[PDB]
Amino acid sequence: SGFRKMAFPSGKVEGCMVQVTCGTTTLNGLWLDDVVYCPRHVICTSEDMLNPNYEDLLIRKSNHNFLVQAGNVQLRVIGHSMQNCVLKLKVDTANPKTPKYKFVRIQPGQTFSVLACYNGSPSGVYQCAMRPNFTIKGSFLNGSCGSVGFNIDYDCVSFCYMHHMELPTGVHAGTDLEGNFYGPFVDRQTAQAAGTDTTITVNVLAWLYAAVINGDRWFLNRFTTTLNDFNLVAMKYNYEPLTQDHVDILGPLSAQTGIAVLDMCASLKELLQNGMNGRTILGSALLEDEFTPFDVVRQCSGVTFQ
Amino acid sequence: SGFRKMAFPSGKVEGCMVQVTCGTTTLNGLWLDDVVYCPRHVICTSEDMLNPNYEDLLIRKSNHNFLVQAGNVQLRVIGHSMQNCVLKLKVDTANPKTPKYKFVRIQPGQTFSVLACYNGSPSGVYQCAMRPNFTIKGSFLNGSCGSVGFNIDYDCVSFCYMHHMELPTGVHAGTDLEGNFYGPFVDRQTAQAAGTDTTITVNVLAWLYAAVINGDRWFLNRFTTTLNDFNLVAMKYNYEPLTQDHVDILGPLSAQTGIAVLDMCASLKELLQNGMNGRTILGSALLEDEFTPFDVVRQCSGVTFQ
Ligand SMILES: *[C@@H](CC(=O)OC)C(=O)N(c1ccccc1)c1cncc(Cl)c1
Ligand SMILES: *[C@@H](CC(=O)OC)C(=O)N(c1ccccc1)c1cncc(Cl)c1
Repeated sequence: SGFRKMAFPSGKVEGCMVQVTCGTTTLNGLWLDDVVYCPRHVICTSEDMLNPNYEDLLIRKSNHNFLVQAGNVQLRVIGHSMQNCVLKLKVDTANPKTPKYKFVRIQPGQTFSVLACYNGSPSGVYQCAMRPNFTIKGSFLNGSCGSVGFNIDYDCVSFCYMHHMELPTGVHAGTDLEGNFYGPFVDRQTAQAAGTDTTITVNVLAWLYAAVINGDRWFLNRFTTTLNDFNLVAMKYNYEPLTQDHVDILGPLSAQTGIAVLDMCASLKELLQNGMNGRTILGSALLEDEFTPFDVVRQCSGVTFQ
Repeated sequence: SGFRKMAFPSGKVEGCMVQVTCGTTTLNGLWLDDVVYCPRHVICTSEDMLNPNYEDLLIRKSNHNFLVQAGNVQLRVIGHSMQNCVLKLKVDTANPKTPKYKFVRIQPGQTFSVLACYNGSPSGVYQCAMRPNFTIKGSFLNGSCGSVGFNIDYDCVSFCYMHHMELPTGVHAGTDLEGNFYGPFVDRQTAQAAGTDTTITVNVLAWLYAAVINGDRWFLNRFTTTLNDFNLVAMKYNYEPLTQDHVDILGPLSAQTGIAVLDMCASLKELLQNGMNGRTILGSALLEDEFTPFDVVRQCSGVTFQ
């Protein structure tokens, strides 16, 4: 038993992290087969990141302007190209540690692991959710650009995020691995800001089920509610709507605990209207929304990856 | 910016996890050079784990009773011995992925990463603290026995924990890698229970400094307090005493934020006596005590590992 914010083992991704240097700019790259992927703003200087023309900036570069370090070993760049907001540096060596991988774009509400990296060297690993407003509440310092987020399915790494920037509220914005930003952000220095967020309702319900699985039951009650009547309450507390597909996705957790989904909604309703009155749920005094139904089943049932 | 419960990259440890089978019992082992380390209760059956004589049980085994699987490759056991509560299985192959490592025993209050494992296959990674009562609040299911906890210092893995059992309150107990239990627990089925816990005061102060570094300042005040007067308050809320060495360890964080340690203690005092009155600190509605001063400096400053 127990319940923790648990990331995927990071080793398959550690073997892909490299350091990319263009001029005085150093950040992280992702080395898969003979390609290194990195934020295109590596080609920008201080005054460039103001209002840059990336096509103009890139035509002025040569392969030799890109130094790629795989540990203490230098990779010769033999081609370069721009794909949306990412650079693709073709190198002469395929990475012998390339795992089986995919590039997948995730949905707000889904979770992933982040291997935070500096100078191509992994620093730490932690679990993140894509917020409804397409930001992530990460932990990133200067030089973390190019760190990636991912999920693992058996032996296959699904890369979903590459870190680009921090927004003024301290939250983080980035792209998928095709270079397409999550949300309405750009790789220039503007006054861009996050924009309003909501709480991921289906995830809170999953975490309440995780709590019941782990023996926290004080918040349960005999009442039920309808989906419409619950969604009226969710609106008022800035929770996003619950759909029938959410109810269906919560089916297995419902059947394992014997608590109907709509009964759990009644419990959530009471918690929103009354607070928790000095008690905790799974060691939190807040309603936690960064565990998906899958995360709960994975952790409370025990699936590994190889 | 941002602040997350962040584990060490796990790859150096992933390469050491193996599966150990004795009879019908399967658990995880740690393969370093030509030795596999695992809980000695692998040699016990259902009726054995009641009141076992491990020396009697082990003399009845042969090398061939131990099947060790390193992935889809079987390791031939060529010797076995007991060291306290762990088994040492000598195998004919040294692990080519052996990192530079040490066996270190940690103190209550210190943190480490856990690579949760099942059938020798890593499942997830997360950060844990050693509680003052020598338990850990982990996330472990049946079959996680033998999963290890560790820290990484540059390129060196300091192994500090091997998981053995879950206690009746859902918390976890285990040994260091010499087989010596943390706390007053035994690898038999008794009515053993955790015993009373306290909050790690110096860690809460470190996390308050992390919050200030990250722009949460609402809990700051102009008052100060003395070390004696603070420790009177800590006693009353089940916090453990703060010492002058704790104050010294908090020195760098004090100087970076310009908030005297004893001023932060005044803030903590106010938070204990008043609660947080609907506000949060670093996304928590509770005072968080599982970040050390080192964890805060590492994350808010950016040290990597290679
Ligand atoms: C990367 C900055 C870079 O490539 O130069 C070393 C970086 O990590 N940045 C960043 C992005 C945009 C503009 C300046 C700096 C970053 C990312 N996350 C958080 C923070 Cl504080 C900075
Ligand atoms: C390991 C049990 C084992 O070796 O048999 C497969 C295990 O993970 N155990 C455990 C320990 C002691 C007695 C029974 C089972 C365990 C550890 N942590 C949590 C839980 Cl729920 C069980």
